[PDB]
Amino acid sequence: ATQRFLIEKFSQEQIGENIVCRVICTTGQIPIRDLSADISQVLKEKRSIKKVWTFGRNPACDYHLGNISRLSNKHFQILLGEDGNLLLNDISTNGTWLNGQKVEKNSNQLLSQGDEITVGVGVESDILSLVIFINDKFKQCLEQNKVDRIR
Repeated sequence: ATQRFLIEKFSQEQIGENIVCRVICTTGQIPIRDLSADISQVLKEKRSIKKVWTFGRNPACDYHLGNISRLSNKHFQILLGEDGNLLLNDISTNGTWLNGQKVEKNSNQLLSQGDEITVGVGVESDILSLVIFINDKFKQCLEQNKVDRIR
């Protein structure tokens, strides 16, 4: 098996190519997505932030939620730039929640392992939650920060 085997890998894509963080909806509303950033860009970018994701009801947003009034076009945004760490920025009209605790809007917070962000607060049954999964593999590359394209 040569050609057929190649097809098998087609469906099963190895995750962890350049993934920064992963977003998983535990409330069962939005499909799981994976946030990623290129190493070269991270090493080259000597600024505070490098790549940031925007989440919300906006089809432009790096993350497409769905159709919840409690959520804004761009409910929340995630930025990556720290020394291997990640930053979560809330950008909702009503606010972004962390494990039941509401954080300061447009504020940067240190990412957490398997953390979770709650949004659409106002109604007990109208709140949506999201889980953040950090890629340990990515941290390894950033922690070492080695170059292999210098000439």
